[PDB]
Amino acid sequence: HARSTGSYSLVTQQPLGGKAQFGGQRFGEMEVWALEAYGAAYTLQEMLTVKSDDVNGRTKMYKNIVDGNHQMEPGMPESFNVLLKEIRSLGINIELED
Amino acid sequence: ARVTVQDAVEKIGNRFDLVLVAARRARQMQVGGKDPLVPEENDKTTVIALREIEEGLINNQILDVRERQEQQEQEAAEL
Amino acid sequence: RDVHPTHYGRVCPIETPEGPNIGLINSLSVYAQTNEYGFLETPYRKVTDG
Amino acid sequence: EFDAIKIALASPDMIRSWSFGEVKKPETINYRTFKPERDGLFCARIFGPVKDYECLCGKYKRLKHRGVICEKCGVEVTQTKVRRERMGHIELASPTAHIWFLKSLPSRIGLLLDMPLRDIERVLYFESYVVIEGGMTNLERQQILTEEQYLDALEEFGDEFDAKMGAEAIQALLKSMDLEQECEQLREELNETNSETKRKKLTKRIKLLEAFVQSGNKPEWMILTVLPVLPPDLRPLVPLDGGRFATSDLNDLYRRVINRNNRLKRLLDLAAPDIIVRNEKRMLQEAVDALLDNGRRGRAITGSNKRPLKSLADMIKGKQGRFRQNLLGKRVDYSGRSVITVGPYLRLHQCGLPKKMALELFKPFIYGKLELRGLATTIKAAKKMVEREEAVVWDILDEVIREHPVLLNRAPTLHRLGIQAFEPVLIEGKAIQLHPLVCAAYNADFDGDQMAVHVPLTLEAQLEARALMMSTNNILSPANGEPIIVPSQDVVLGLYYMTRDCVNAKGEGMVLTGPKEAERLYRSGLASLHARVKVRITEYEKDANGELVAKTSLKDTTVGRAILWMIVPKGLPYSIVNQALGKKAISKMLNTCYRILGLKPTVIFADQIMYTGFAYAARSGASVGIDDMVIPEKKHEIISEAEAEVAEIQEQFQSGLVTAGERYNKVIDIWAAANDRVSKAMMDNLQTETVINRDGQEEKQVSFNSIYMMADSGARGSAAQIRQLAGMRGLMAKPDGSIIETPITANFREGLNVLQYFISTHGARKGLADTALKTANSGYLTRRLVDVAQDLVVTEDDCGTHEGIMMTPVIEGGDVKEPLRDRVLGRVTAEDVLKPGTADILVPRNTLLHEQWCDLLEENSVDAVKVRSVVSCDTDFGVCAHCYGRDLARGHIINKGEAIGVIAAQSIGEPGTQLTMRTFHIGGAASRAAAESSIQVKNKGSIKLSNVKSVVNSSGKLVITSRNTELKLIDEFGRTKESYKVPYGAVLAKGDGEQVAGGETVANWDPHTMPVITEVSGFVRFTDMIDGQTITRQTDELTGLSSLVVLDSAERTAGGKDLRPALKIVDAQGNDVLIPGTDMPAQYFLPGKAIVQLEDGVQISSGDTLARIPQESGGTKDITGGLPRVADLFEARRPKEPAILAEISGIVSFGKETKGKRRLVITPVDGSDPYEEMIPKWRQLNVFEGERVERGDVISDGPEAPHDILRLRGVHAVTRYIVNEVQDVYRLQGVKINDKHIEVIVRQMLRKATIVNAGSSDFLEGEQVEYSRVKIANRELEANGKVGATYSRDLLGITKASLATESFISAASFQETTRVLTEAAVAGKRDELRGLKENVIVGRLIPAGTGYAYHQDRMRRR
RNA sequence: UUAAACCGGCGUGUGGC
DNA sequence: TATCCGCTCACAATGCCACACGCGCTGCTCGGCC
DNA sequence: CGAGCAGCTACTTGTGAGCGGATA
Ligand SMILES: [Mg+2]
Ligand SMILES: [Zn+2]
Ligand SMILES: [Zn+2]
Repeated sequence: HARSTGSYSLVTQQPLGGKAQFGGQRFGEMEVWALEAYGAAYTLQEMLTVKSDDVNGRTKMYKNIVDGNHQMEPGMPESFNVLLKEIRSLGINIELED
Repeated sequence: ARVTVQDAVEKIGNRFDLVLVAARRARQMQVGGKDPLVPEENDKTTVIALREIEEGLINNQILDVRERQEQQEQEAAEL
Repeated sequence: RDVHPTHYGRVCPIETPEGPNIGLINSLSVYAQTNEYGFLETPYRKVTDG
Repeated sequence: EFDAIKIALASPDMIRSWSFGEVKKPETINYRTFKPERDGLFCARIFGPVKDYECLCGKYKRLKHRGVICEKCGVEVTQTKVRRERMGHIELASPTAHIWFLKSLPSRIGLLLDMPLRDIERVLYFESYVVIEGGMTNLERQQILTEEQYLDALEEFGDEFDAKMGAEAIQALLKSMDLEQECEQLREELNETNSETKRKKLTKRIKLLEAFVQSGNKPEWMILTVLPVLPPDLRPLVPLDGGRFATSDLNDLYRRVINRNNRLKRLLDLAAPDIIVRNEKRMLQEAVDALLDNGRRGRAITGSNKRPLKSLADMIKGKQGRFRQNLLGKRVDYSGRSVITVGPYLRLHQCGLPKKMALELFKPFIYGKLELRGLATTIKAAKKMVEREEAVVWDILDEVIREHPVLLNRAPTLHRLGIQAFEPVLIEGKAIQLHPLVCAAYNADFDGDQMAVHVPLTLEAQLEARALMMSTNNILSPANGEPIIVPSQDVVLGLYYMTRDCVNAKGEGMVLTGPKEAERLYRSGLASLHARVKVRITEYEKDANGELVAKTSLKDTTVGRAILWMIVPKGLPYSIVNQALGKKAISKMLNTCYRILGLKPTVIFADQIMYTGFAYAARSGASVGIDDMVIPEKKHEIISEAEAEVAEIQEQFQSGLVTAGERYNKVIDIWAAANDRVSKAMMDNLQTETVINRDGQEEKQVSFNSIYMMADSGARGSAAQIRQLAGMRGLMAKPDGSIIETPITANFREGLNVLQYFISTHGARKGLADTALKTANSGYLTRRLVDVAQDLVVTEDDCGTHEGIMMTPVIEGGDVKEPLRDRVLGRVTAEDVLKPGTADILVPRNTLLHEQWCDLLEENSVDAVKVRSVVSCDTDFGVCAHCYGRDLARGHIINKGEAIGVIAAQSIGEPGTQLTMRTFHIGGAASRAAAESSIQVKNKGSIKLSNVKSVVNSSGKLVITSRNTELKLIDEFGRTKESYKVPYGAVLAKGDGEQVAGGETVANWDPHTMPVITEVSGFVRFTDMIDGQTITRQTDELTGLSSLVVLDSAERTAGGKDLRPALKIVDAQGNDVLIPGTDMPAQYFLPGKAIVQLEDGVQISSGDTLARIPQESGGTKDITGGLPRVADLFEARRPKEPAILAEISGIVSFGKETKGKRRLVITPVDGSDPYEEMIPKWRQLNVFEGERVERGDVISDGPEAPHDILRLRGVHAVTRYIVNEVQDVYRLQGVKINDKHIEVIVRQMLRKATIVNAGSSDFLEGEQVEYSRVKIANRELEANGKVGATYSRDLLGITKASLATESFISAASFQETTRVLTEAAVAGKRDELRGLKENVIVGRLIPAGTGYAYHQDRMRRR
């Protein structure tokens, strides 16, 4: 199975999983740790955030790659904003400083 | 092709500043539209940048020097 | 997960799925039969003195 | 873009600001049209438009009306994304308490109110009341009342008495609760009283109050007033056809909550009964605290099919929560997966990849390359062309994958090598081709494993995979110095068959002119592959400078290795190839090649090795046959002899001579000896029975058997496996581990019995389940260890601090466990290395020890080297470059930036595959013999004794009055090679510094009953032993001489408790003899349960045991010692019987007897004795009254705990013990791990510390503050004349280590999420995201690899 | 106002490594 | 009135992948602001 | 009239900490 761009979940902007639906594989946590053992901070933020998380960021990357520009802009992960909204939906406040 | 890059690290230490200099060099090669300092064999931009670093032509210091030269060129062009 | 010597002829020791559950999922032997109460019995040849 | 994240409590006004509309109806959406209800859960005027740039009524749909509201709905028309950030709230008529601060164990509201949890629980559920504004009444304010208590106490005070019930009463208590007055009152109370538990509780309370008075928080915010709801996009209602609907879990809870709230709001207006509105408030509170966290209530509610309704707390915790499923590990789009296949013609630096996968994974690259060429004007034409599968798309694919590396990945990732970079080549089919040599690095056979592949997709990513992830750059193991590119069974078998020479073959005794001539003669078939021939070789040797001396010389070698010489490069010598090639041989060959020739030619060398090995294994004839496995001739004879022996044993048992236990112990070793005999028989039958003549009589040789060819080369077969194959299978065992008495007298070549095979499969099913059930605990342990690790980054080059540890080889136990070099190769010394001659500095300070350095050290035979270590580092937030050592993978000094913590965790978590989860036994299933060991000394040297407290007897031996005396052997050079523990009062037949030969009995043992020595001669009397109170009359029946049995402390009554038996060594007159050098009266106070066999008025001799006190002979509490061993070691759990040691030096004495348990007084010589300890009575006592011991000495005999050891022996002692025991554990299995990983882990373990004396510092004495923080703070305090503080390090397990971190996100991803969340919320924590895991969850660069440098630029910019 | 272009949430069971 | 001893509850338990299925019927009562 | 509520288990084990408690 191989997927380039397919459907995305609506609760979290992330690709689906499985062969029935057009879903890619799941970059596991130990895989993130193995990347951390190496460098690849750029690679990590492209795979985790750009290639997986932000629809705005991933569309920008798609447009840049189909334009001949190996430039990346990570931005912020949308799922992290989802967790912020969850833990903010309780009596616990959380904010990002300057 | 380039099998290993250890000789790129023995002269550019820490194996991580090589990453930065290769990033900037290949970024100036792809979009900046500069000229490869060695006759390539029709390969990727990353590996020609790495190989130009390999011939002792590009490091971080000469990269900053070329950036300063480009800045002076911009100053002279703006006039 | 381990097999008892009482499984001789009633529970096959070499047939079990490898993975999450080993020994929890067994296979009934060939000649094994269920008992009236619900136990597992095995046929044996009755041997007299000679 | 943004700096540190701040977390605090939420105020109702902040929630109202967050909200964009109150939801007043539990109706979800309209029935006919799917527009949301006007003010239901789903809404548009509250959250946003359901369609992009389209309102609900459809009036405004163009771009001009973008940003204006309608006339009836009032919805700002915009995109759907707005329904993610915008949220609503629920206005509750009654307040409610937050369950997270109620049952957090410990709670936050209970500690704030100084009231336990049970009373608040009874109050909140309306079974009890609580009063407020007492005043003139007789009742206290903080007390609780029940229904009858509120009934009877209502008549005494009606107007001034206030008793609210429910969350309103709690809110009123929180509002009228002062903080500064409470703070000063608690400070005064802490200053007044003196207790342990009270002081701890007061410190916890004053810190909980300090977090409130300092940060901008309010207690009343703990009681919730408005329910913040979740956006609908996060809890969707997708169109499942029919009445059946695919829903989220939270929606039913919101429905129930809104229904209960509406019913409560309508009940108060109708003047409903008080008990009815009370039960309604109770139902609302239950709904609320089940919506916050279901399961923390006394009973978890459920929706359907007995499935508990998932809550918000559930949506965070667990493996399905965000922290584990959608934030740390997420699904990437570009990802292929397939089965692995072998490539025997591809180079090590490349790999294979299917065609369809290469097409699907690089669609945008193909699109760009097509748009660059004058082929496809638009992207739709290019998409149609790539979907039509034309031939013009193929050459573009060859162009885009010419130099585009990809990322190969394994599903279980243990170490950093599980992920690699590879240059793909297009192969037809649907499977991934992979290099066979790298497979051993993945630990993934070809039995159906599925591997994944990702694309870098970015310039930085491509060159990063090339630089730091290429397979060529990763050839050495990150754990030890052995190469991970070790050849596998096929190529090593081919090479072994090639270089294995015979006695007579085609072309024997001829002469060859070169390797090419040898290859030509072998391919021509005139000469065989193995023939002793005189050939000429031209080798190259490396000089001192960069030169290659070429020399041509004649050798007597085989044609096979002659052909193999064409593969070997010039620099390698010829002695490395002129051998019978084995696994270890070729491993050390590749190691030497990488050492001498570097990394550039080693890759192509190994590639050509694999090539020629596969080629000459294909041209080989290696195969197994039934004639290739012979049966030992004397096997049946040995079997029959063992049968006769066991029949004689059975006859002896039937005769009534031997019992069952000695029979069980005597049949097992007999059958084991028979098994060893038949194994040696099979082994000699394997290395012989093929004798071939060379132009004459028969001659012997290596005598292969085409299976011995496999087992001897170390390729795939072992000695024990082929031993079970051809010879006896061996003894089989039972579930518990009891080896059965009836072995298996059959082998694989012959038939087996049904019962034999039954026992075999019974023994093997458990071994199969071993790995399947152990991989779980292995993954859990490696997850815990990576969590505690990876909070460090080497950032300093050098610190100049010389605080290090002295590396000593493992000499305890056996003869030699591992040499010193393996513990020091690749380290930077703290103090300069000295030669065996004093004052000779051969190695200076702050330098890396290469191979030549340790070689010269071994030549000099240095015993102890003071090297720098991570545990003794003096750097804040990270380690120094010249403090760790070598990379163990790159032949140079460690670099600056790489996080060695991840490498350590992976190198100590990976070898768990070869470990055991549960063993048959840890130190032998048979009970350990009570001082019946027959160990001896092998080498010849001088004897040394540590902490010498011993005397000499009249028989010429040496007796010892101490326990911690260790014996050591200093060889003729000066190094220590042997060391052992000396028992109490052991018979030492030698002395100190005596040159004794190896193989002599040096010491004897005293049995389970403990002795006591007589340091000097004299007389003995019954001093302070009256007959009838402290001693009883028990007469012996086999000796006649009666033995006085002294009662213990638990059986004797109070009449004899105030009397302790003691022996006073006197002379013929009666005056006490003195200890030589001391004016202490010599008396030995006898403890309970003593067997006084010695009578009165007898002249005792020196070293003669007086009282034989019993002991636990066979009762041992040894640890299971498997992987649970390392689990307990990193958890630092207290053993069942911890041996309490001496914290302070000086004399010791006893105090009050049977105050629950026995006390212990330790009087030093400098100060007083303010340190007392309680001692259980079921353990043996080693130290006595007249014995003075240094701090760190034992009091009882048994396993030691690390907690006390850390504070009563130092920092280096506890970590040395830890690394020694963990190395013994890893060595009993046969896995090598460099200690540096354990050192850095245990360094991260002791990161916390406590304060004894605050001094001029701002930290209190009851604060567990991180060590580097107080080090930085005390440095400024030490700058002036004021004293800083008195810090004390404390060691805790790995579980609490990750939780006690100043960063909360790193702990929130770990277990125990709600507790750490509440702790960080009530304190107003602000973590500076200066870590690794937090930088991953936030999604930016990492301050370990590349981003580290970038983050430096970030640090200097900010 | 007009014209053109584009537009898997949960549980369960099984099996494999 | 302090100090251990025992009761009671929370929290946790490799990672992936593949496949498949099932997540109900009808009566009452309450919500009412298009 | 529509929607929501509701009526027709017993072997997990360890580890740990907080809370009686009992006993001088
Ligand atoms: Mg496999
Ligand atoms: Zn509208
Ligand atoms: Zn240091």
